[PDB]
Amino acid sequence: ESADLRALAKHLYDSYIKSFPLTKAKARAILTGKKSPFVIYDMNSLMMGEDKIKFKHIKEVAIRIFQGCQFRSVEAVQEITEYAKSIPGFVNLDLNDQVTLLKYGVHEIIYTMLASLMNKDGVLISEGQGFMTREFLKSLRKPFGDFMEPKFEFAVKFNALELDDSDLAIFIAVIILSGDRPGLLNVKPIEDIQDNLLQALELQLKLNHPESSQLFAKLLQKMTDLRQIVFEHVQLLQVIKKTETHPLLQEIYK
Amino acid sequence: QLNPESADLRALAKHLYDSYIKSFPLTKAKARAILTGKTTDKSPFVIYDMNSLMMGEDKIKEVAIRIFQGCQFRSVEAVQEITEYAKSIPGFVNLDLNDQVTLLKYGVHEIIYTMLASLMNKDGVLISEGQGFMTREFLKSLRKPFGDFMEPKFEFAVKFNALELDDSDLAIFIAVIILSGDRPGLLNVKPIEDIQDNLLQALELQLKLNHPESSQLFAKLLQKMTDLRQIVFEHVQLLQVIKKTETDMSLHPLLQEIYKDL
Ligand SMILES: Cc1c(C)n(Cc2ccc(-c3ccccc3C(=O)O)cc2)c2ccc(C(=O)N[C@H](C)c3ccc([N+](=O)[O-])cc3)cc12
Ligand SMILES: Cc1c(C)n(Cc2ccc(-c3ccccc3C(=O)O)cc2)c2ccc(C(=O)N[C@H](C)c3ccc([N+](=O)[O-])cc3)cc12
Repeated sequence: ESADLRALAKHLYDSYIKSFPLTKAKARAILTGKKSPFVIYDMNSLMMGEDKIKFKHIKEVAIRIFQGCQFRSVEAVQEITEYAKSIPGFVNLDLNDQVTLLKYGVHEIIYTMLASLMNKDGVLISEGQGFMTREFLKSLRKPFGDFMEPKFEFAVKFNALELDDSDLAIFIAVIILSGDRPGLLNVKPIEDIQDNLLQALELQLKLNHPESSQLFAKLLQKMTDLRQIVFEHVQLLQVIKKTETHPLLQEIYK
Repeated sequence: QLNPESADLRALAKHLYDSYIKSFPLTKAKARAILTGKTTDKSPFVIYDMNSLMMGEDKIKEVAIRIFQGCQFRSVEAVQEITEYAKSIPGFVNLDLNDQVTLLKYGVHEIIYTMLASLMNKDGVLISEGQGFMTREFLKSLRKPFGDFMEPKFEFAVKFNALELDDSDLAIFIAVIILSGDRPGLLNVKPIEDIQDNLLQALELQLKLNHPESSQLFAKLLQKMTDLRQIVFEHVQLLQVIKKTETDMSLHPLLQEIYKDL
């Protein structure tokens, strides 16, 4: 059984590597020092990064940034979908259930992985070629300035766990196979798979972090912070439905 | 398997179970004995309508307002019980006082809904220390916004009760809930976290011994936290509606104090 647990952990790791270009190890290497990324700390550096970078979706700053985040989210959704398909048992599930699990899981996964790109002072952007400051994002006009902040608070807590990519792969898989998403038709094989994934995660944390007491529990506890962050994000998405500022574009985004 | 550290963990579990029994008059064992017709305990009077509500007000020790007040009183008593219990958790009273206060303030609701599940089935809830049973439909028939108070608690309780926890499991789980290091405004997170870590080891051991053929119960239980916090938030929003719709109704200052800054 342990054999299958480690084989699973490895499979998931390889698949995570193939699906997500910018890994946590890479991101960390960039954030600490190892070809320094362009830094966006204010208006002028933003404009410079627009001209010198590849972020023009051919007019107010906060709205442009928000839309960028949108575009990148749609890409992430495709990457996560591809990863989900590699989870043993996943494609064998009822197709409606696959859709439901992805639809409810992508936000939680996006914030999880976003933590890998973040420190307390900012977030790697543009494939890791840039770094936008926390203070700059906070300085954005309301309510756009309040979007990223809760996520920095989450990431600071989450990053304290010092998980690596091989831990994260399994964790993300556990997140996808959540039996309590609304509207599931057949919960049983979902919870069966998830229980296998949770055993794999347990073994992984125990081997990879022998000195981290109850890391498994703390990680599981982080799911509360994730769901909360997702709820809050939704809550201020509703507020943006004020702000009177591409119908095909309006179609591409959920 | 038997060894020194795990012996310590079992000792902690026994301690907590013992304090739990001492602190909470109405256990899940007694609740279940009452709900399932066990001869250890007497049968409850059932309130399912206004008529039986009026018969019950006699046979038992505006309508929605009166029910809500009884619920208030009971909640106060529960805060007292949980506080008493919290003091027995090793290390809790040694923490910074303000942090003890914060921990209680945020833990009390999550615990109340957790234990409330013990008194529930899909059809209703035990009341008046188990002498009564108020049906789910009757509570749902109450005038808005009072008719929507209890439904979420029921849904949560059917889910949570699916875990089949007994009192000895709950004692540790409740201890784990109290000692959450992510409560807002904590001065000293670390010692809280060390205690919770010990409590989590204890919970893990307890579930694996008490539910051997129950795969990943520890994980499922920990995941119930999401359900708890959602319930608490919905309830708080509903109370916000209440305060504005019924300015003639008095909320208890202890409860108001728990609600301030949430
Ligand atoms: C995947 C992802 C990355 C890499 N960043 C950092 C980022 C990404 C792009 C830029 C950027 C800005 C300007 C110019 C270029 C770039 C650039 O990096 O390319 C900066 C930081 C994110 C920030 C927020 C979210 C988020 O909250 N998503 C949820 C699901 C959501 C989001 C939105 C909605 N919604 O509105 O409906 C729902 C759910 C997601 C991401
Ligand atoms: C501790 C507790 C118990 C045992 N029950 C079941 C119950 C308790 C008492 C009765 C009862 C009803 C009528 C007559 C006698 C009894 C009886 O059992 O004694 C029935 C079931 C509860 C139900 C709801 C809440 C709750 O959400 N409280 C918050 C703080 C709140 C609660 C209320 C309000 N509010 O509306 O003012 C705000 C916030 C708390 C409890």
